[PDB]
Order: sequence, then C-alpha cells, then structure tokens
Amino acid sequence: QVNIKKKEKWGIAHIYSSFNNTIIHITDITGAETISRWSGGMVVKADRDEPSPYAAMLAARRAAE
RNA sequence: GGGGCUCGCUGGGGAUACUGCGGGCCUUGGGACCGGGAGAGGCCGGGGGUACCCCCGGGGUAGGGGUGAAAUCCUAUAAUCCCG
Repeated sequence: QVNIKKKEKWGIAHIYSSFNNTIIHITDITGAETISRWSGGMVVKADRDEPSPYAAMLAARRAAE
C-alpha cells in the first residue's frame, strides 16, 4: 500500500437487470479490478426465483461483505 | 275520300342565333419570367456516433441459456459478467 490521503474507497457497482436473472457486480472506480461477482442463481435452487427481488437483495448482500 | 308510313335520295330560293369552316381581333384558361421561401423529393461525394456481433489482453469463478414447467443447447484451456 502506497500512502492513502482520503481514507475512504469507492467502488462503482454495475447492476445488470434482467427479467430472467439479476446480476450485481461491484468493481473499483477505474473498473480494472474485479473484487466480487454474485448473481441471483447461486443463492437459490430454481429458475423461477433466479430473478425476483429476494435473490436481488441476497446476491447484493454477499458481495457487500 | 283524307292522312301517315323505312322513310336513308335530289333541285331551287331564303334566314345567319347556334355549330363547322375561313379571316381578324383580346387576355379570364393554359404556358412562360423575376425575386423572396420551406421541405424525410432524387442522385453523387464527404463525414460521426449508437447499439449488436466478432477477435485480442487483463480482471474475475460455477454458471449461464432457455420455460408455464422443461429439454436440446452456451460455459471449465474459463462462459456470463467487468475493464482496456
């Protein structure tokens, strides 16, 4: 780590929004580094719940840690 | 005895509105010109950006695709995704 002056980091979060699935994907402000990728069909077992809001909160909570 | 008759013909005289023809004359129609003017009219040359796809490098893992459910099919020499 080369000295940080601000002591705050920022991560732009791309949100790709389908009626077949939801994808949440937060990267660094450049976009050149992928911390974490989590979708709505690892959370669940079935295709119907692949989208919805409830996958699209839980997917966006695992990343967030 | 009187009339009409397909009734498609002819000769002579007469009228001159209309029509024909001939001549003359005029701008209401038409055409024509000049100047201002809008438009996804046509053609030609020039040039920019969107998004989709594709290909290459990096980053990043367990999926994705698809449906009412599914399967065939995409992806593990790495897909989707994100960055260049």
